[PDB]
Amino acid sequence: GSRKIIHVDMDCFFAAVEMRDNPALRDIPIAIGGSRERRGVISTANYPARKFGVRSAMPTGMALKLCPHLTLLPGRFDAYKEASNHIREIFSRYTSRIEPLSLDEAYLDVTDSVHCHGSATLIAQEIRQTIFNELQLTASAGVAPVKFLAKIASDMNKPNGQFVITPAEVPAFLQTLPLAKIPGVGKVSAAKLEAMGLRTCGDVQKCDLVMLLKRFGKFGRILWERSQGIDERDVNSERLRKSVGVERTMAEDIHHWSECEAIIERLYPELERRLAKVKPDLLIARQGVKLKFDDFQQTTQEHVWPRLNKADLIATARKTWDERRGGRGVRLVGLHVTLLDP
DNA sequence: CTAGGGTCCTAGGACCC
DNA sequence: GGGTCCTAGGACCC
Ligand SMILES: Cc1cn([C@H]2C[C@H](O)[C@@H](COP(=O)(O)OP(=O)(O)OP(=O)(O)O)O2)c(=O)[nH]c1=O
Ligand SMILES: [Mg+2]
Ligand SMILES: [Mg+2]
Repeated sequence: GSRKIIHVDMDCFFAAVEMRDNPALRDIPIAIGGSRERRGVISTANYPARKFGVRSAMPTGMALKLCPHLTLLPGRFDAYKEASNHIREIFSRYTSRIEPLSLDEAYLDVTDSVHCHGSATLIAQEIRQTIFNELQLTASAGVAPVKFLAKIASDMNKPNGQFVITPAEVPAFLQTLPLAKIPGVGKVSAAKLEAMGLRTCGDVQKCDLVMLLKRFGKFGRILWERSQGIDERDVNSERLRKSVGVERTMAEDIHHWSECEAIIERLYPELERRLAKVKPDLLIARQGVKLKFDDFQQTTQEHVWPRLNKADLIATARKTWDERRGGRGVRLVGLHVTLLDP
């Protein structure tokens, strides 16, 4: 009863799209991200920029200190969505069992596939080659019996490569696998695990599930399972979007309600346009606002509401401004909607 | 020097039975 | 004295 799971993941996605569409950028360091003057961060960088240490989520000021010649690009999201739709269509030539996780990646369950004599290795290779042939972008892939191992494997031979983990190989692979490599084990969890002597899956294997449950709750069961190669999560294919948000960080902090209200007036039309694409009648479950202060604390306040309404979002932002700000400057204003459940 | 797009989990009181 | 809704926060993912 062993499944075959592929994880396909585009290489340096946004940057690879920009280098294809403008070959002038192929061999200089580039990154998509907000300017230093906009208090931006890097969305991603090409390999010439990564060589200097430039990474996703890095503050753009730090990126530019590491790489003074970095070319900063704003981003063309319709171009990325176009490439995304294309690779998902390519995935569909092989199976309907597709769970996209983001624009540039997806799980595929090819257990019941007849392509390539049932070879998940050869299916992954064909998909990667077809994506290069049709989009002139490269992808990496991982092949494993369960989701999380397939996703880890897709990183091990990138760019433009793949890695296969068989059941026979799972114990040796897990023994030294750092817990931080597990999707969902982030910096905070890894530091808590490290402070109790747990670094790798091999370490967690020597642990009592009951202690893990007590110390981490439901997350402790996940850690226990994953550390043994256990991951029964099915490839879904029917997941739907549950929210839409629109937020902006200002170049300077704001200190006056008039400035906040002015920012909302620009955010609202964008929220309405994006909601309408998926809910033409604007009917929703909740709406709300987000403020982020200069001490980086953030607050949200949202409430049951039947239909997108600008004045109520202003009114709510006014309350939040008056009630939870405590005289701090504000660096971000955001609007938010929770979608009806079907 | 710290984005913008999201998902998921936790947790207290409200409301219900 | 349990189940679910409402709400806020926060880790985490891309
Ligand atoms: C991680 C990350 C990605 N993104 C965007 C830009 C990425 O190109 C796109 C897909 O993310 P990833 O697949 O995580 O990264 P990548 O494609 O740029 O590089 P890699 O070859 O290592 O896979 O999502 C962000 O905007 N912010 C982020 O923090
Ligand atoms: Mg990628
Ligand atoms: Mg990806």
